[PDB]
Formats: sequence, structure tokens, C-alpha cells
Amino acid sequence: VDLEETGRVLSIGDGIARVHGLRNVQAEEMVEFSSGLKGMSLNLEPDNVGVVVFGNDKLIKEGDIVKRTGAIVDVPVGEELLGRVVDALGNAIDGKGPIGSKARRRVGLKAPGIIPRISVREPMQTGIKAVDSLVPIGRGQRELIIGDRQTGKTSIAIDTIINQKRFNDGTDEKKKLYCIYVAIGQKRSTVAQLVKRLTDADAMKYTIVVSATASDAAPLQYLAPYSGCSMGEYFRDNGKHALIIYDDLSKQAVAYRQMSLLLRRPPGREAYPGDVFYLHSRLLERAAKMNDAFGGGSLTALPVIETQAGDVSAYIPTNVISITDGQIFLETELFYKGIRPAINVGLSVSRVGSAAQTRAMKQVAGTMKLELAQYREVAAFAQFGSDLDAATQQLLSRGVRLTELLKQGQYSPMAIEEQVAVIYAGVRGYLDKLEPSKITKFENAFLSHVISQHQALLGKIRTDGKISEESDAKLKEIVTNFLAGF
Amino acid sequence: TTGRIVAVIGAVVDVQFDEGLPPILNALEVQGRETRLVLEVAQHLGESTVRTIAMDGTEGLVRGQKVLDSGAPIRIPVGPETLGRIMNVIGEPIDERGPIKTKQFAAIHAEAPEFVEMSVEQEILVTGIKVVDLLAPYAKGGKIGLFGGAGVGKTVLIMELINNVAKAHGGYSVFAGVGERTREGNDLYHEMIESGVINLKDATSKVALVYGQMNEPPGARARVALTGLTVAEYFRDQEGQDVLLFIDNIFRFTQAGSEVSALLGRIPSAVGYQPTLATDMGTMQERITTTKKGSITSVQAIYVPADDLTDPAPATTFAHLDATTVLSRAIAELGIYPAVDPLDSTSRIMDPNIVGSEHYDVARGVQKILQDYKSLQDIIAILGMDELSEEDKLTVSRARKIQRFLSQPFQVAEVFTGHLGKLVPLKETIKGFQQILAGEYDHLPEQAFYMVGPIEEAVAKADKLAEEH
Amino acid sequence: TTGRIVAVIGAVVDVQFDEGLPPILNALEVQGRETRLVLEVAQHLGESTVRTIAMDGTEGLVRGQKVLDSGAPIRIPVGPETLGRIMNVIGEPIDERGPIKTKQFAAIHAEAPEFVEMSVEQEILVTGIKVVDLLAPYAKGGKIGLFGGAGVGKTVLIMELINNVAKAHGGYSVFAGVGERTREGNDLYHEMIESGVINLKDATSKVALVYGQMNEPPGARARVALTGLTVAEYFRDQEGQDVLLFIDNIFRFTQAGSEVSALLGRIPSAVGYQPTLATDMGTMQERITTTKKGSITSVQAIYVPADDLTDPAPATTFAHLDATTVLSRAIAELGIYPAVDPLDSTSRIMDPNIVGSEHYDVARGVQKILQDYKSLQDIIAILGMDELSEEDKLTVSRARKIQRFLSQPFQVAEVFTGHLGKLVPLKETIKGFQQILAGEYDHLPEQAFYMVGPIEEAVAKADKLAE
Ligand SMILES: Nc1ncnc2c1ncn2[C@@H]1O[C@H](COP(=O)(O)OP(=O)(O)OP(=O)(O)O)[C@@H](O)[C@H]1O
Ligand SMILES: Nc1ncnc2c1ncn2[C@@H]1O[C@H](COP(=O)(O)OP(=O)(O)O)[C@@H](O)[C@H]1O
Ligand SMILES: Nc1ncnc2c1ncn2[C@@H]1O[C@H](COP(=O)(O)OP(=O)(O)O)[C@@H](O)[C@H]1O
Ligand SMILES: [Mg+2]
Ligand SMILES: [Mg+2]
Repeated sequence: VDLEETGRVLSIGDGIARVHGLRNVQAEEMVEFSSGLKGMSLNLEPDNVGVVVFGNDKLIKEGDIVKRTGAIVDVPVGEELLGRVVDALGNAIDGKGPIGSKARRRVGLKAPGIIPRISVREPMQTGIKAVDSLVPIGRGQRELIIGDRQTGKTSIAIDTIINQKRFNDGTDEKKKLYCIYVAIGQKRSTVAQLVKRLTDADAMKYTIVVSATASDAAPLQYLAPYSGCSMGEYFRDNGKHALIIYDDLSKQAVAYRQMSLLLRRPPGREAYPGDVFYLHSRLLERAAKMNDAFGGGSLTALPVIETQAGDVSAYIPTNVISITDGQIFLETELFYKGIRPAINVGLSVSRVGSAAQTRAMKQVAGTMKLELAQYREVAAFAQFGSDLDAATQQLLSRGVRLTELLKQGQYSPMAIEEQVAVIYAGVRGYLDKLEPSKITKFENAFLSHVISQHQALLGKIRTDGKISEESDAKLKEIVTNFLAGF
Repeated sequence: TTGRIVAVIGAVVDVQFDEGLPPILNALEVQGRETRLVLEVAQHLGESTVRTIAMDGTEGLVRGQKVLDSGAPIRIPVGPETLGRIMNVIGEPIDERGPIKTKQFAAIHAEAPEFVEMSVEQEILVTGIKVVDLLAPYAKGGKIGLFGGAGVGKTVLIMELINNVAKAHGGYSVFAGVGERTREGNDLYHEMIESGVINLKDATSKVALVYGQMNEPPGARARVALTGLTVAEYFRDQEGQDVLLFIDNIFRFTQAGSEVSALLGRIPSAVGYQPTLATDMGTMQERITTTKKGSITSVQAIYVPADDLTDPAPATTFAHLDATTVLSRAIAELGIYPAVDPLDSTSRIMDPNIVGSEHYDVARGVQKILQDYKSLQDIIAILGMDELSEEDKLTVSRARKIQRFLSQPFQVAEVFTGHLGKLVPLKETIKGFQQILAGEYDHLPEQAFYMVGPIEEAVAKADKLAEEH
Repeated sequence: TTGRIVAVIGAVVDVQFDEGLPPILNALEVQGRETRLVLEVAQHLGESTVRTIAMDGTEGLVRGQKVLDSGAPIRIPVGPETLGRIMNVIGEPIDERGPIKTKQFAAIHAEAPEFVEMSVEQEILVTGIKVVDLLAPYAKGGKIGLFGGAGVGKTVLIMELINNVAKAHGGYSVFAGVGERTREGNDLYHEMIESGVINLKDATSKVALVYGQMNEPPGARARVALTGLTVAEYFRDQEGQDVLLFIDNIFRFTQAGSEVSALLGRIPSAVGYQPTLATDMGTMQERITTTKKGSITSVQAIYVPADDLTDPAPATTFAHLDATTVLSRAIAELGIYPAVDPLDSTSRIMDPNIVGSEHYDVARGVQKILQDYKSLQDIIAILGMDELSEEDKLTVSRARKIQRFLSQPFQVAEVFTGHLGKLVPLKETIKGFQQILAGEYDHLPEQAFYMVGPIEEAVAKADKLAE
């Protein structure tokens, strides 16, 4: 009998096989059970091995024979995945046939060092005004989306994914962005409706949906983010730009906690092992922006975190808040009073900042940020409204208009030039003489008008990437003329 | 095979075998019991020992007793014969009318529909309840949750939903009662018999009750959900028909696992819950789904321990529902019944495309006015309400009117309120809330809207109050 | 001697020697890795086994791999060739620029200088920054908290301190980026190269960067502070000079220690922090002192968890801080740089005995007048400006002028302001504030003081702005 390349299960239960033998098994190696089940060897102990089963332990008896595959976990990669729905290991689950990817990568590779990177400078357009202007996201960033239940996080992610269609359908090649959506611990029907939604917007020809749903064993939910991040590192390391969305990163932590507590590792705070920082840091540190010597590609990341009762001092929310280059709060109090997307712009930040905004959006959002900052510190008076001087009155009459410009609807991202035009109209002052309730209508009208007649001006803003004083004057004329006839 | 008991600790029994070993989830029958005791295998500890959870009280077990491996997981009767009956976790009847004689048996453990088998259609399911239909419309084939503290209206609301929908349903129905009062189980059984839904004489029953009430040891409360779910699975697949599945409560399915966890040798998780809470619940909630080969309109009541919606159990369940109606204790204190919280109940079909532009605009208007009222109450606390401006006294008055109008009298609450239960089709709700928002009822007192159906009834009640004044 | 990896549980590796064990804290080299994996010993389990914490990923470790006992704790190169070079906890260079060539090697687990070596006179490090040197003076061989997050001038202030201390004292600086974001680490490296503190060509760099990145096992983020301390201790003992030691962040140090302790299997303390929090902080913080050869002055960026100043981490840290500097956004908005908040910033040596009577009295005068102006700002915002006495208006003028005078131009932020940088010596700052307070300059305009060095330069500006 062989007890180096083969072993036999001493015990099983709750998904943690205890194997005896496998003396040559490496740590974090993929062994295979006699029942066609795979597993990952996590605990190497003097007397046994702790294997986490990728599936149901109903099929793992005691005394079964386990054979080591000799390789660390690896996943397929390539543009052969684009438009598919794969599971935590590359297996297709959309029933469109095999995947047919030549290459492979290791899920647990290390991030690029300090020299390969270069400072984040390109803008990653999310097509959401509140984000693209006030909390911008560059390429190579890691911008946490942290919020409560049903506040609109997945919708922010899907608007971002849908927006890139305008770039991916063009001919410019350094603006193309390929999206990956890792869906962790989600009802399968949610992922199915999401894939349908992406197909509707035709945004599923450059998207890879990695699916680790609720029924999946804990190791698959633990492993889905790394599978997605490897499929994204493939595009990063080939001069292409990627955007990976983990949704959520709290359920990966829960699955990891389950495996640890079943392997009997010292609990720690909230029963989370001591590796729930290392676990997330060594994942989120793979979002980079390689310099030209390494291809110039990049890989953005938008981890999604759910916070219970707006408690952002919990364990995992703070672990992932101290790792990332910003955060987009989504408060529900604002969600229900009309502000949708409910991006609290007080708590939201982007440590990258305006270094990742197009010169036009810099030109405009630079002053929009200050106008809203001033409004937010006299917001309380809004109820009293009267009994106050013209100074604060004008402050909170500009703030209300600016706020109502940032409202936006499901699955309808706006091109950067149109966001710039709308915010220009709003902040330069061509709206302070308008009843707030009508502002949205004006927007939804003005936008369309500009889209129809003045396409040349929008083209010039888009290409020049700046509001030249000639374009500035033309835009002022357009706004004045339209606002006159409203 | 045949093993022998070796240790009994609480509801956890270890059994040692000498023949082959029984795989996990198998059911082992203990030999020498007056009533069938079934142990469901749960762990292999090595040395041909298995740790198991007894589905029924382990009183009077003896070390060395003999245990026979049935050879397959708990198998339960299924088919159109279980309609009108009552079943244990192990499927044997508990309504004293003889055996459930079926052709079909099903194992209560079975994988979930694959991703290639899901449906993606959504059509509103009118329930006749103003708040539920307006702010958080349900959906045919969707999973629905009622998150409540203790004594807020979960059970009365689920009885109202049964009465309404199950009676007017072409397909079958199932009510799995997991670990809640036995008084309530008997009450429901008699209510159905007296309402024709169940029928003792002939084969015309549309409900297949299953009960694991709170006197069952934890091994049983943690499985009866799977048993009711298996009956619903069959009706969904083999009958190829629509199904309803009311579960009450789905917290006890987690609580029982927590109860047995420590004795199984597991380090406890955050709040004393088992480390496997999330997956032990996903493997269940992922079988309650519509598919291309059927449809289940599952409704589930969910205890929220101490009204703490951030507890791990409700917090984890929130992700498995297509629509949640968070009953609230604060609203129930104001006397508004149902207590549904308008600013916490959500849905997935509340979109301008799935329910229409006007419905969506009205729902969002209701939510926004209530939120504005919430903000105003802080000021009203200090200034008094006479100091409020005249654009806000209107807001407060309208918000109070809407709060009252969201209440409604159910047909199953006639014992409490005395009023007559009403159903408000969707059009009346949308029209009435449109009118209340527009200002077409600033001249009626707010109490005119308390516990009435359509808006015209509020007008009539206002007239009657005026006359009797 | 060679042992054999017997167990591998996460980042904790149990090795089994057969001839003789290595004392605790030694470094062991695992044989068979493409990279260099170093395990630091942590326990002596008995039966010749030692439990150890890995400095790198422990993926791919077989049960039986040979492990060579190095023979002493982690040893790094501590020559003067480190300056301008990035290195990681085990001392390898992580800037892919070639090996760090030095003739000296230092073991990172040292002990605090004995009681006899301690210096007893409490001096005052002169950073050359007016606000830092007047209201919250820094002390040689003292710990200095640095509050304020991003967007306020933390990196520019760090670079200015590095430059001034390397210029007005000849003493180098070390930057131990514990738990350092790779993006932020690269940005800091390039900002330094641009600003001249690091120089890639002419061997005149004033900074030694050490980076324990955020994606390294906890065993490596809890030791990088000791690598920084080792380099700085070399510059203090074997070159007898003053040193700056920046630690960004000091919270991530305690957190890394906490994770390591949890991994080893120790009962977590009060709020989940390791039981050894006090002495883990003490062993590190107690090597930053002014012995009889030189001094290490540590500037420790501090994060306060949950805005809770009594949390065990900051509570343990603040027992060691000898001063505090509070960068505040509300003063970057007003255009005053550095953003140092003159009132939140405090210091232990604001004591007439330590700094002197004239320095002390000037500092208290400035604090009193600024407090008074803060109080009067509310009344000006409520009852109007016209209802203030002559003395109140005079104090408002003095306070605005002092505010503007605290601002200074930094030689490293020239590309922002364009103004040539200044290094204000202590005595000049005291003179300028004495004069401004006594009223000698009641006859000058506010903007004459914005972004100027000595006071005489403010007078020159006042003249040139009326000609
Ligand atoms: N920009 C928006 N405008 C209008 N409604 C929105 C917007 N974003 C989200 N919503 C609404 O909020 C609800 C919840 O959206 P979403 O699923 O994005 O939140 P979530 O945080 O992903 O939910 P969960 O936490 O349950 O996954 C949806 O019904 C959607 O209609
Ligand atoms: N629609 C209603 N009308 C009047 N009273 C109600 C209504 N719903 C609940 N109540 C009151 O609140 C109590 C809550 O009990 P119930 O909802 O049956 O159990 P649970 O604690 O599961 O919610 C009821 O006994 C009843 O007195
Ligand atoms: N003395 C100063 N002169 C001019 N600009 C400054 C000064 N101090 C800070 N700033 C500005 O404040 C910004 C803050 O960025 P920096 O301090 O470099 O990084 P961090 O915000 O991480 O500390 C800088 O971009 C800089 O332009
Ligand atoms: Mg979501
Ligand atoms: Mg109940």
C-alpha cells in the first residue's frame, strides 16, 4: 500500500475530511477522493491531513482512498471565458458547452511588487454622476462599495459593467475594459436574473460571471474571489484593462471562518480566524496598474461589503476599509428620501482623488465638490429655510439643485461628456431660478436635446478631454438658449 | 448492516458498526423501542463509529442497543395522497387516520436545481393587502419573507395569506410548521377542515400539513423543514404544477442546529450559532425555488431574536428572499395592523418596468413622504407642532393619513378587532394612495382612514363619524 | 543543523530538529523554495519540536522539507548603503535595483539600552518647522504621534522633516512602512525620488525605506518595525548621530502582533488584542530612546479604532508618546500649510524647565490668544463684528496674523507653492512670535505673514507689497 502518493480517510463530517497518509502532499494542494470529489489540503499535521471537500461529504465515507493530484489549485483563463458563467474552478454552469481555454493560472499567486506598478492616472468611467464626479475611480484602484441591505450596491456594480459597452464597442483599444463579476454566496436565481440583465444591455460579450452560490460548499465560496482575480490578472498581464467586482467580500470571510472553525483553528474576534486580514489583503493587493515595461495593463477592484446597521467598525468592514483606496457609502436614509444612488458623499472618499478624472470632469466637479461641501454644513437649516440671511439661503438653494442633479435611474449610465454638460449647467448657475422638483425633468430633457442637436460639441469635449474656452462659450450659449425655452 | 449504540449524550448518539459503515445522512432505526426512533447519521469519527442526531427523544436508550442501517436517508411518503394529512419529520402520520398509502417515497436530502434550470420571469402576485401590494409587491414563483420579532403579526399575517391565496389557487399547497406552538398547529388544522381546504371524507384536499412543533427534540426541528420541502419538491416536479409552501418558523431550523452543534464537537461561531450556519441554510433555501419544470411560491415567517435584524440568522436569510416584509413592533404599538414597516420592506419587482410607471411613482411617493415625516418628528419633539411651517404641517398630516391608510382589517383577525376582513385589489390601493398624496382628502380627519379597505370606505367612515358627532 | 517540517497549519509551521533546537527567535531557512522563506521560532513544544511563524506564504511546504537553522535572529544589512534602498523584513531589496552591499549585519531582535546608558537631560529636536517647534516641540529620543489621515499633508510633512533633520543636524532617517499599501508605498517612493530625499544616482540619499507590505503574512508585518529600528539603531550607535524613524502605521503593528498571537493559539485579551500587547509595544517603543551615543526620534502615524481613544491599542500606544501633532483638514481648507492644528497638538516638554521660560511664555501666549480668537469667532458669527471692543478687534487681528505666520514654505513642496523653502531656526521663531504678540507689528497687513520664514522676511514682504 502507498502512503506517500495516496492516503485513506480517517474521518469525515461537516465537510472536513481527515485523511491518513499523503505524506508527500503539499499545503494548499488539490487532492481527489475516490468518489470523484476534489478537495484542498489545508491542515498538514504530524498524524493526518485536513482536507476541505469541494462538494458534499455525503459521498465521502470513512476509509475512502484519496490521491493527490500533484498541483496547487489552478483555473483556466483567456478571452475564451468572456461571456460565460463559470463556477469557482472554471467549470461552466451555463450549459453552453465546454470552456476550451488553453492557458491556466494559479489562484494563489502573489501580487506585483512596488516597482512594476505606476500611479493610477486613467479614469475608470462608472457612468454614475455621483461617483464619476465626487468619488472618482481610477484604473488600478480598489474602491470598496460598503453599505447596508438593499441600498443599491449591486446596482452600482452593474451600472459600471453596463457603461463600459460604449468603450468596448468602439475602436480605441486602451479604453476597452473587460469586466468580471464574482458572485459569492448568492441565490442562483439572483445570478440568473443578473445574467439576463447583462444580456439585455448586451454587456455579456465582455463579462465573466464567476458563480459561487449559497448551496456551494464553503471552499468554493472561499475560492471564488481568487479564481476571478486570476482570470483578471490574465488581462492585466497582457496590456488589457480589467475590472473585477467581488460581491460580497463578507461572505468569503464567513465561508473561510466556517472552514477554520471546523479545522479547529484558534477562533479570534467574532470567531474569525487570524487570517481574515491576510485573506483579504492578499486578494485586494492584486489590483494594480502595471507600468509600460510590464505591458501597461491594469486591474481595478470594487469589493462590496454589507454592514449591519451601518456599523463600519465591525471586524471585516474595518479590515477591508484599511486595505482599499477609497469607499462609497450607500446609506438607506438617503435611499428612501429620493437620493438614488444613495451615495452618501460625506463619508465617501477616494484616496486617489481627482488624479483619475478627465480634465473636463475635473474642471467641473472641482467646484461641485466645494458647493456640496458648503451645503452639507448648513443642511439642517433647510427646514427653517426662512429666518436666515441670503448667504445660507443661496448656499442651500444651490445645494438642493446640485443634489437633484445627482439622482439617476437603474441601468442607464451616462457618457462622461453628458455628465459634464449636466453638472456644468447645474453648477455654473443656470438652474438656481428653477423649482427643485422640476430639475430632474430639465435634466432628462436637456440631456436629450444636447444629444440630438449638438453632437459635435459633445464629440469635441470627449476627444479633447477638456472644456476649451471656445467649447465653454458654446456650452453656455446652448444652456442659456434651452433654459430660455422651458 | 447492524451497529450498536455506544454513547448517549443529550440528543447525540454514537453508534459503532462492524459491517460496512453507513454514509452520512443515512437513517438508522433503533431496535427495541415502543415507537420508531430514527437516528440520522451526521459524522464519521473513525474506528467504525458514527455520530448521529436522534429524531425523537432518547429517553431510555441503553449502551449496546442494536441499530439497523436503513440504507438510505429519511424517506417519506409523497404523492397526492399526503394532501389533507399531517406528517412527522420521518413522514409517518400524526393525525390518527391510518397510514399514508402512497406509491412514491422521496429522500428528504437532495441537491438543488442547477443554474441552468432557473426561471427569470416575474409577475406581481396580488394579495389584497394594501401595504404589501403597494410598497413591496410579492411575485409568483418568488421566495417571500416575513421578518418579525415576537408577537408582531407573523402568524396572523401568514394565516391571512393562506386564507387569501391558498383558497383561490389552482394548484396545491403545503404548510411546514417548523418548531412553533402546537396550539397553533391544531388551530390551523381545524380552521382548514372547517373552511373546506382540507376534506376528511373524500380526496379533495389542497394542503399537506407537516409539523415539527417546539416539543420535538432538536434533531427533529432541524429536519421537518426538509420534509415539507420534499413534499413541495414532488408537487413541483412530478405533478408539473404550481405550488405554495408556507413555512413557520424558519428560524427554528437554525436554532435546532445551534442546539445540537456543540455536542457534535464544533467550536461555536459569532453569537453561539453553529459555524455552518450559512451553508446549512443555503443547502435548504436553494431547493425552494421555481425552475423551468415547475414553480413554488414560498412564503416564510422568520423570527428576529429580540427584534435585532442584525442577528446572524435573519441577517443571513435576507439574501435568500425575493421579497421581505419586515413587520415592526413600533408600528404595531401604534395599533397599525399589519405592522409591516413601509421603510424596511423591499422587493425585487418594484421596478417601473415590472409593475408600471404609476405604481412605482406612488410607492416611492409614499416612502418619501413617510421618510420626510420621520425627519420632521425630531423637530416636532422640541418646537411643538404649532411652530411648524405650513408646507410641513401638511406633510405631517398627510403622512399620518398614509400611515393609517396602510392598516387593514383581515378576515382572520375578526376575533381581535371585531371588524370585517377586506380585500383591496391593486387598483383601489394605487388610486387611494394617489389621492391621499395629491391632497384630495385634506378635509377628512386622519382617524377616518383607520382600519378600512378601499378609499371610498374611508370617505363613508368619515361621513359616519361626522353624523354621529 | 537541519530539521524537518512536521506540521503546516496556515502561517504556522512546526519543525522538528534532532540534534539541537534553535533558541527562540532564531531564523530558519526552508530549503526548496524559489523565493526565500524564513521562519521565526516562537515556541519549544517539546519532543525537539519548535513552533514557528513564517515570514512568507507557506503554500507548497511538504511534510519533511529540510529546514536549515541560520544560527541567529533575522539579520539585515545596516551599512550606510541602505540609504535610498527599499528592503523588506528579511532584509532583501524589493526595488529590483541590485543587492544591498554592506560590511555590517544586525540582528533585528535587540534589547533596550540599559539604565546606565540612558541620557537624563531632556533636549529638544529642532525640526525647523515653526508650528511644530513652538507649540508642540519635539524631543530628542521621544515618540511623537501624528494624527490626521489623507489629504492633509502627511507625506509632505514627513519629507520636510526628513530634509530638515538631514540638513540642520546631519542625521539620516528611516521609514518603516508597517502594513504598507503597495500603491501607497510606490507613490511614496516616487514622491521621495522627485523631492530629492531619495536619489538614485549620486549616493546622497537621506532616507532608508523598509516596507512590510499589506499582503505579507502577519508574522512579517509584526517584525518590520524591528527592521526599521535595527537600521536606525545602527545609525545611532555605530555612527553616533541623531536619527528620525517614521512608522506608518503604528496601529497595523499592534494588529499584526494580535494576529500572530491568535495564530499561535493564545487566549485573546480584553478586546481581542494579544495578552502581550503591553510588552509587545514596550520592546519596540523602548529601543527608541536617546542613549549616550545618539538618539532615535520616532514619528509614529496613529490610527484610532472606532474613534475610541480608550481602545487598548491607542491606550497602550499613548503611554509612550512624548508628543502629538494633529494635522487637521479644517486648516488645509484655510490654505495654511502645514495643516498642524496649533491647539490639538500638545507636548510633554511644554514645561518651563525643559524648554525655558521665554519659549514657554511665548508658546502659552500664542495658545491663549488663539483660544480667545476661537471663542470670539462664534460671537462674530452670531452678534456681528461691529459689537466688539477695541481690545477684542485687536486680538482678532493678532490671532489672524499669528495664524498666517504659523504657515511656512517647505523646500519639498516648492512645486506646489513655488515659494523657495525656508528653515526657521528656533530662536528666530521665538523672536517673531514675541514681536507679533507684543504688538510691534500691529501696523502690517495680514497677507504680509502668509507663507514666510523669519519675521524679518514678513516685514520685507510687507514693504514689497506696498511698492
Ligand atoms: N440608482 C437607483 N435608482 C433607483 N432604484 C435603485 C437604484 N439602485 C438600486 N435601486 C433599488 O434598490 C433595490 C436594491 O438594489 P440592489 O440589489 O442594488 O441592492 P443590494 O445591496 O445589491 O441588495 P442586497 O444587499 O440584498 O444584495 C432594488 O430593488 C433597486 O430597484
Ligand atoms: N391583523 C391584526 N389585527 C389585530 N391584531 C393583530 C393582528 N395581527 C396580530 N395581532 C395581534 O398581535 C398578536 C401577535 O400574534 P401572532 O402574530 O399570531 O404571533 P407572532 O408572534 O408569530 O406574530 C396577535 O395575537 C394579535 O393579538
Ligand atoms: N506645505 C504645503 N504646500 C503646498 N501644498 C501642500 C502642503 N502641504 C500639503 N499640501 C497639499 O496637500 C496634499 C496632501 O497630499 P500628501 O500630504 O502628499 O499625501 P497624504 O494626503 O496621503 O498625506 C498634497 O497634494 C499637497 O499638494
Ligand atoms: Mg446585491
Ligand atoms: Mg407565530
